[PDB]
Amino acid sequence: SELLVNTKSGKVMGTRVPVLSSHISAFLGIPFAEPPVGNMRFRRPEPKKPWSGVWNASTYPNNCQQYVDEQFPGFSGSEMWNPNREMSEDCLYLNIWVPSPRPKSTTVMVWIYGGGFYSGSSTLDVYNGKYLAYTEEVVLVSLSYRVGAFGFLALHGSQEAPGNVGLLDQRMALQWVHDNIQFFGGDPKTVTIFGESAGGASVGMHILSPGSRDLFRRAILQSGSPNCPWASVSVAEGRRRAVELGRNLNCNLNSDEELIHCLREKKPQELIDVEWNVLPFDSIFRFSFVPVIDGEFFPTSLESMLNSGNFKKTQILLGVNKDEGSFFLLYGAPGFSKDSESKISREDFMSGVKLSVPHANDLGLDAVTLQYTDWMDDNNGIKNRDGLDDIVGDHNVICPLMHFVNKYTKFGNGTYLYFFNHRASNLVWPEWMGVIHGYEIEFVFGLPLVKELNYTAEEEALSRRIMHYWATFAKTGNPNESKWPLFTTKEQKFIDLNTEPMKVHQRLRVQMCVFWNQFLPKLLNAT
Amino acid sequence: SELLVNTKSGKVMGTRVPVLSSHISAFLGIPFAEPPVGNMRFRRPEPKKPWSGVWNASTYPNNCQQYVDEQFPGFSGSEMWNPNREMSEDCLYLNIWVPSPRPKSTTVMVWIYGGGFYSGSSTLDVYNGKYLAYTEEVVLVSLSYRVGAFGFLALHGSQEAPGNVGLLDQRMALQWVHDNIQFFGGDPKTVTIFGESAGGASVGMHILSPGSRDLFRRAILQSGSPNCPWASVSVAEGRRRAVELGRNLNCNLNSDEELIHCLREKKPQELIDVEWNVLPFDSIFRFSFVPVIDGEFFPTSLESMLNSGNFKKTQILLGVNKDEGSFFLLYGAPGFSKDSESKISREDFMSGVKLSVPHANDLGLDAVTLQYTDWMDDNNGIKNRDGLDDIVGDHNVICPLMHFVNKYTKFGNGTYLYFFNHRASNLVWPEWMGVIHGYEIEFVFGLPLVKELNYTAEEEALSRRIMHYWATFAKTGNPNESKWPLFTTKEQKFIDLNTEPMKVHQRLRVQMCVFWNQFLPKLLNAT
Ligand SMILES: *[C@]([C])(=O)O[C][C][N+]([C])([C])[C]
Ligand SMILES: *[C@]([C])(=O)O[C][C][N+]([C])([C])[C]
Repeated sequence: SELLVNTKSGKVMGTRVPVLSSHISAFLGIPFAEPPVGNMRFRRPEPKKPWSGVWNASTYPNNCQQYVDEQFPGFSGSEMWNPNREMSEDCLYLNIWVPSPRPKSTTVMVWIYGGGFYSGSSTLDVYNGKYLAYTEEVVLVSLSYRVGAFGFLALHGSQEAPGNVGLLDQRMALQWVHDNIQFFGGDPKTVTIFGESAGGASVGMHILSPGSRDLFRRAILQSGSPNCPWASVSVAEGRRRAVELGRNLNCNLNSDEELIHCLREKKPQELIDVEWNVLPFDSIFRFSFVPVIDGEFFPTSLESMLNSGNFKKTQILLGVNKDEGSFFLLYGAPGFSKDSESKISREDFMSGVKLSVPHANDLGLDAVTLQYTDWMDDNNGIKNRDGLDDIVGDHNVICPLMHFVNKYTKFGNGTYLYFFNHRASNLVWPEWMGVIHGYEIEFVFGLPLVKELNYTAEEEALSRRIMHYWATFAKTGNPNESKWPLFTTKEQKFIDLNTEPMKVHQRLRVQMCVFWNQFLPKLLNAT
Repeated sequence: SELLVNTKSGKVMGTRVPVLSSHISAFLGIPFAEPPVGNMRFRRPEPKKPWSGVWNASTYPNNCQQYVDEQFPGFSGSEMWNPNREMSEDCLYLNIWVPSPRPKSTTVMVWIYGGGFYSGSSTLDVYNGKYLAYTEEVVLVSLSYRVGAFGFLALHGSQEAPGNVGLLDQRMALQWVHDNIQFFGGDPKTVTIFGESAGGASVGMHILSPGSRDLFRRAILQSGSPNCPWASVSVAEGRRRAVELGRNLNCNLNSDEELIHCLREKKPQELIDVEWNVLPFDSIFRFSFVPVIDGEFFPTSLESMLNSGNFKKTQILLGVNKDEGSFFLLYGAPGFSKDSESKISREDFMSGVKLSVPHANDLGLDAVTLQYTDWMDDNNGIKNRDGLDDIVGDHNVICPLMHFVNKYTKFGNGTYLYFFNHRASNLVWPEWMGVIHGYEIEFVFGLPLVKELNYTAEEEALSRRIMHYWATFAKTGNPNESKWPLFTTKEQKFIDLNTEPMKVHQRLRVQMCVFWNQFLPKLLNAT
């Protein structure tokens, strides 16, 4: 049967889902690891002991324990990102959408969800891979990984909580995809892993980590790169926060064993409740438990790896949205509110920059302010708001990504860069927030095709183009069958991705990125 | 006789000069100090022992010994600034142009010439005060002062070469004007001292130095302020350069006395020949012998004086030209030539910034470059040239002046600010040089009125407006009888001064000046 599939783990029974006046198969909730519960919490993922009998993959799996957002209870704009299933430590499962008739060998697209590494669900509605599968004839897999303490608590040195385990959960699902995707119609020699934010960052880490490079062919990174400042921590830092979390739970802190054991008796939500109390700064766009540069998953500093070509050479397609920071200002900067134009006074501006660049000394915060301030109109609220928006985004997404793209390209085999700048017509977030972080996702997965969603004709157009660019890149290493230029260090071309006739530009935010990538760090090192 | 005048020093016999189809009196070469020759070299000025008999002031006096510019022999554009009279250590003389009929009590305008303190002549043709005298009915005095080692060599502590003696020569002429200008038709209670560059800097120093404040009423500062980085040196620095000059002349350097004595046997040109060998840096816009912050002429650091209101409160009219730096790049930066468009490569750009900000460490030169570079078009030669032009000017003239104007205004009684941006139609300097340093002078003195000079009708217009603004400011403390706004720290208004209908703007180069006046020094202090 088109829904019964055999895999090296056991048989799996999917279900067929209807899609745009048609249908496809969906094998949802196939497990790829032993449930990381009990004494296995914090431990590296374990392969799923095979099973016998048909595994019933007719419905979405639980979501990993995580911080649920209640900032705007009921507001769809934010709840659309909250776990829509029971959360459980038993969440390591993958979902596959397969065109019907089942292909014999098509390109595979594996989606790694975002969420600052503290959250994420492969079950969100915007991550519904059927329109892409259907529309582009690709096998869409979306995996899940442990987030939060559960996936990133790092007591480097113990094997009980080595850290990066949430990155190994992804590898592991990449492995299950390598080994079994052939029985679903997918070609394991043509899987493109793609992700947004912590997911696009994950993608780039699999591109760097030796033990993952072989499990996929191409990569698409959306609004994130392995080198984003919020993407990783030193082992010492990860240890500090690990201990600190212990303190907030009154754990014996005399040893990693007593520590890990205490943290394992704790119910999930107890860890979640104090999760944010461990950051070392009053900051915006920093999450507590993130990958640690351990010397195992990552051999040395991501930067020396970037510098020495020590990474998987292949083709990559990446980009950023216009207003990446708005979302984080709205949530943790004073002066911003969901319901006002959030015009910002210098007093609140000056506070926003301090939160955005937590590690800067005063001369540093002075350099940022000098660069992002219109001294000829310094008390404009609109300008202070937008200026703060560019600081949060340039510093945390746009510039670290530009650094990666320029370093990778030196050794890669084809880089394609976009700048997404389209505000969905039906966005329920305030206009001041612009083209928000995470809002390209819905175009990439084809929601603009389902009319009951109220997108506009041209937006439908744009979706289809984006799904084609993405699918067509997955299959061939090139987005084009109107050419989206190849990005080269010399010319630096990239393209806009909005409902207008595309246009090519060069040097995405150079002025600013020279500041953040070259000047600032030099400044902060001198002082 | 209209040409015979009595003064407390002796009688003086002028001559009448023809002016625009009319005439006026001119008393040229009246001495105000004992000739600073022989053992008096480097010494403070001595009052002119009175004389008996008519002193014959019918012709211009010698010019002070100084470095003559031979960079472009015969090129008028540069020779127009060279001494046009025999140079001599006997040069302390003043010149007075008086309307005919001799007024009983008109406003007095005393011109202090510029020249980096290393040069200057009160006899240049552009400093010809008859059109202003005639046209505006003001008594125009133009004084002279010792420049170079002769006027600024400072061996602080000896009374034989105290330094600042060239500033005392000016004071002294201000004194002779105070005491005698009444016998020429001038009102000694309404003298406006005005100067350009080292002269506008001098003006502001008389505004600060306690012993000069009383000798004048109002001040006009053109392209210079007391706080310009090239305008003064510490006593230690002045001593260093004093000694160093001695080294270049093989003077016994065992003591100030042996040193001063050696320097006094030296013929004038021997001091001039090695004058430039003493700067402590490879730099552009730095001169060797300049006023020293001695604790006598200047009580404390010009900056604490600026900060504490310790200065003459009155009305001041000041401003800068659009392209102040071009002239110094042309002469000491590689890549610039008088006969080419001087497009500049980054390699030469990067060398120009090093020369422009000699005291900056690397992080400093990195901050300047980041600010003055168009990263989206970094290999443009036009942009690198102009960018270097703005660096030289912003750093050396425009921003220190903006600092003074903002500090003074806090305690002053009326500040008027202009931005001169008109390139004379008949300028013989390359277009790339723009509105050059020193090129407002000719409009201020009314040369555009003499038709045999080929200026355009609208330029004639502009001259007359400028002479009126200047004269009308001198007489009343206000440029207006189309209003030139008063500059306030709050609004910061200023006006353009060109042949188009004037316009008011605010915040002259704020972006940049916050960089130079606030950020840079903070940066260079941290590192
Ligand atoms: C990145 C940092 O993982 O952020 C994702 C943001 N979100 C779409 C609002 C959840
Ligand atoms: C200032 C520094 O005194 O410069 C005057 C420049 N000049 C008009 C070219 C002689």
